[PDB]
Amino acid sequence: NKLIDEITKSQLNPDVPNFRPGDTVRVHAKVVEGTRERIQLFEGVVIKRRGAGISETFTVRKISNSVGVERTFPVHTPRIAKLEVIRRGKVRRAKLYYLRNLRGKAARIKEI
Amino acid sequence: YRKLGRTSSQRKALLRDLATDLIVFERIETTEARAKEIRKVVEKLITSGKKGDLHARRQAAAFIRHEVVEVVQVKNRPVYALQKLFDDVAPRYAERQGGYTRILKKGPRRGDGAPMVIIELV
Amino acid sequence: TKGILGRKVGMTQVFTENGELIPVTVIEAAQNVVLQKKTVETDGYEAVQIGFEDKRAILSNKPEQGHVAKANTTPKRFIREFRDVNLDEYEIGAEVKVDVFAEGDIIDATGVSKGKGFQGVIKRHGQSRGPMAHGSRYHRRPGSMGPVAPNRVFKNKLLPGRMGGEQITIQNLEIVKVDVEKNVLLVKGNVPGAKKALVQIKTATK
Amino acid sequence: MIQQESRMKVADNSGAREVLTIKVLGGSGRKTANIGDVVVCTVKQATPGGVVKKGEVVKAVIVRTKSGARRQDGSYIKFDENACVIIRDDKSPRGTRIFGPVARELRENNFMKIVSLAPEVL
Amino acid sequence: AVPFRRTSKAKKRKRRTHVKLQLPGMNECSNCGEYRLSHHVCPECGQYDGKDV
RNA sequence: UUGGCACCUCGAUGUCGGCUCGUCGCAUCCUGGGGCUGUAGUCGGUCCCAAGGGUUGGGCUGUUCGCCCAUUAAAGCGGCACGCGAGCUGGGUUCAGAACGUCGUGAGACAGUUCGGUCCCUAUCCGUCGCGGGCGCAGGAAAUUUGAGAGGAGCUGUCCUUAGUACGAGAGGACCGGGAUGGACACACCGCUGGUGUACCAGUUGUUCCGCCAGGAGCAUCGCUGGGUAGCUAUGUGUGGCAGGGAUAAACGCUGAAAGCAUCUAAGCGUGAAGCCCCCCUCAAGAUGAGAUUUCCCAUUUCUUCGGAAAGUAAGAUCCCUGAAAGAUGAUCAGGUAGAUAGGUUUGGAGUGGAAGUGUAGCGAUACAUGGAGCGGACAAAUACUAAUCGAUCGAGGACUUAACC
Ligand SMILES: [Mg+2]
Ligand SMILES: [Mg+2]
Ligand SMILES: [Mg+2]
Ligand SMILES: [Mg+2]
Ligand SMILES: [Mg+2]
Ligand SMILES: [Mg+2]
Ligand SMILES: [Mg+2]
Ligand SMILES: [Mg+2]
Ligand SMILES: [Mg+2]
Ligand SMILES: [Mg+2]
Ligand SMILES: [Mg+2]
Ligand SMILES: [Mg+2]
Ligand SMILES: [Mg+2]
Ligand SMILES: [Mg+2]
Ligand SMILES: [Mg+2]
Ligand SMILES: [Mg+2]
Ligand SMILES: [Mg+2]
Ligand SMILES: [Mg+2]
Ligand SMILES: [Mg+2]
Ligand SMILES: [Mg+2]
Ligand SMILES: [Mg+2]
Ligand SMILES: [Mg+2]
Ligand SMILES: [Mg+2]
Ligand SMILES: [Mg+2]
Ligand SMILES: [Mg+2]
Ligand SMILES: [Zn+2]
Repeated sequence: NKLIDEITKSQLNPDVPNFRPGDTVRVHAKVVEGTRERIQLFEGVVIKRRGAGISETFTVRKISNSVGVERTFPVHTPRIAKLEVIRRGKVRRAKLYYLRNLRGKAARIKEI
Repeated sequence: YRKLGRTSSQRKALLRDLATDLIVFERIETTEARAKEIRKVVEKLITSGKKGDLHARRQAAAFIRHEVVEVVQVKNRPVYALQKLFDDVAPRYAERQGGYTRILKKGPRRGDGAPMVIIELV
Repeated sequence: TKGILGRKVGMTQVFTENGELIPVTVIEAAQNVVLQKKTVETDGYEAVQIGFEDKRAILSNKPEQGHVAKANTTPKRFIREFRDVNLDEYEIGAEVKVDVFAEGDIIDATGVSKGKGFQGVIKRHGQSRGPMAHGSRYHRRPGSMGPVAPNRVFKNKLLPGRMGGEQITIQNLEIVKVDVEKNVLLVKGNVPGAKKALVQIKTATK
Repeated sequence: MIQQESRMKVADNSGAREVLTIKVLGGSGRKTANIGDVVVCTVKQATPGGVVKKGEVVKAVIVRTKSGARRQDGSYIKFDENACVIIRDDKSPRGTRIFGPVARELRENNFMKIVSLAPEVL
Repeated sequence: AVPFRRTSKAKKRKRRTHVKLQLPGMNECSNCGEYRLSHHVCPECGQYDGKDV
């Protein structure tokens, strides 16, 4: 819808870099811990990127302390200080759901 | 889109059969529901024809039936429905943006009262 | 109490200054005009009659044209009355702009819910299925029509029938943003109806 | 999204290896428990020589679920498996150590001792 | 399951008040001079009343 | 309830438990209000008013019941053919088989047990839920409406504060008021999270075909597998039961005699419940009591002694046609060239994930480049290219009486 595009255009974060599913990204996520605002690094592989415009979300998967953790973000959230692409993965599909069943070595993405 | 009292594979077969018939004969009589589905499929084949390149020829080839329209005589070689679509039909609609077909309402069929139409290229 | 008529454009989301992410419905409300004021002297109640979207002449008739001629405006797609309004506000032929509302204003959205056609008791009334296995031949059925004694079925035995297309009022929606040049209200959450549905936005009765 | 009969890995140092959810607390007909909710559960598998023994009925807080949690910012968190920590009536763990990551929702509900012992709070 | 009483002639006839055909939507053509369905081709002339074929 | 009687039913009134769907009573389980207390407080006990809403999930057993586990504000008791089998189940009971204990000489039988064992029916009428057609509503129309009347909704926890205050020797620990946040339930919606997505994209096996290669097609559950648009969706999201007002119940009073006192009552004033009536949401003028407002069309022709009749029209509507936001069909709504109604076309978008062809590297499987490529149902915007041509049909002319202006 063209009118919804115009209304939301302002909320689009232009700082967002080009990343694809398969990329390793370091999300600098703002965290309100009690009173003061902290920065908590969440680094993992981009498993999924879905939706359009201000509704677009991506999901980052990492293995923390031998447990898979998936973090889903709005792309244009202002609660992400910085998103940096650490390495470009070589994958063959848009959704890396197969990674949910694989543990280390088997879950390695080749770098480009 | 219409399900024409047919399963998915039956419906694709029907659409391919009628699409080819309309490209080969240029004017066919069928039921209204079938004609209203055929116009969509035939106008997309003619679009591929207008595009003309090998990629579009092969997209059309995946849909059009391997039927012989005629034998021309140069030796005598056959002309296939796909060749007619790309060498005869497509070019005649070079300057016409869309609307390659028209549906004329005919009247109900005796045995089942089905509303019959003429669908024709033009 | 203020009111306006708009079309539901669709849903999206907006980030608040806080940083929170809220779903919004975009209501486009261009071409609202005041057509007629009803008084206790004339009609027996106070109401302002607002005409919403402009309509091609050939789609109108002479009765309609005469009614909007009194307000020096073109035929209107939708005409609705608002009661509980202050008639001192509103002049006949005056435009009613979305700036009658401000961010934080609590409103009641009224519209016609999406049509679902003929629907069974499971979808229409949220009744329970019978078992799907263990020999059951009862699955998506309405349950007993009632006891034996009153040789008949009582009057609110819920049964299959046409489901949606009813007037619905969602109460206490916050207005998130008001864009005058676009004639757009952003309302937190959802309002009844398909896209392009008429939505009546008025100040919350509560 | 944990219900009666849902089994959970115990993410702590107490004897319990696996628990079976007996009851979601806080409501007459409350079906489901999420991260930070307390459940009554029975211990199905124990570590030999542990404090908490098999067959014991205990209270546990859910610290991660496959059904994750939505946050107000519009972000979500989901884990690979459902784990809980066995607690006293005061929200302290029976164990001394907590294993694996733990959801920030715990800090909000006031399970401060668990949040402190956890290696990572996501 | 089964009719409790036979249906009277009156009741049967009332039920059939709506079981009837409508007249076809037709009109006289100019070129033909005979009746035709609207939005159909006229066979008497042998084409669409307006658009020649 | 256990019974008594044998009045309806033996040309059949299906009988236990469960499921589904409830509805009613109040002798009230919870929540609301209150009196007494052997009521300090916190808890309770008991009685009165109160039926608005609410009143859990498991283990065992065919069970009902009951015991138990874990919750809950609470896990109420009853009626409706011990509600509900032309709605379901069929474990039990109440058929033919078989066996045990037991009784019987026996055939067989049971204050008993055990394993197994056909649940039919296309809805005529009323009833119930939806949806059309007709006529009515003293002219014919198009909108906007009032609300007689009806339906819906009605539940409740915990925490913080007041306050460690009142109360109490301590232990413990409030009322009233203010705030936050839940459970269950309901309505709406798909932006989010997910589901589905059989004319979307990709990978892949076997075999057949397109003459062969390459590239494709068929069939194998959509062959299988990984994704997925629109739409439909809950487990997802938004919102609701807010706060009131009026009159009352039990109860508490004020003034106050009868009855120099006393007395809430007789006259007369007030307080006072989740209940009643409003308020909130929805339907609603066939409300034949057929309402109201705004606007449109006007008083035509020929007959009928007479009343009236019929026959062209007005405003307007319909047929027919293109359709979807609507839909079983009707209907509804968007359109019909006074044109974006649908299809096509052109640009996009989601989605998929890198087409074919060609080239390069490799012995080859393959890789890389050209190039976020190619494809791309249903989504968006433009565009009159195709089809919505041309027609026809229906539809007022307004009764009388009286009053008031005039
Ligand atoms: Mg197949
Ligand atoms: Mg619908
Ligand atoms: Mg159920
Ligand atoms: Mg079945
Ligand atoms: Mg009766
Ligand atoms: Mg006798
Ligand atoms: Mg009989
Ligand atoms: Mg009582
Ligand atoms: Mg019974
Ligand atoms: Mg039964
Ligand atoms: Mg029965
Ligand atoms: Mg013997
Ligand atoms: Mg047996
Ligand atoms: Mg039936
Ligand atoms: Mg019938
Ligand atoms: Mg009535
Ligand atoms: Mg969704
Ligand atoms: Mg989706
Ligand atoms: Mg093959
Ligand atoms: Mg080959
Ligand atoms: Mg075969
Ligand atoms: Mg006194
Ligand atoms: Mg009062
Ligand atoms: Mg309440
Ligand atoms: Mg359009
Ligand atoms: Zn003709």
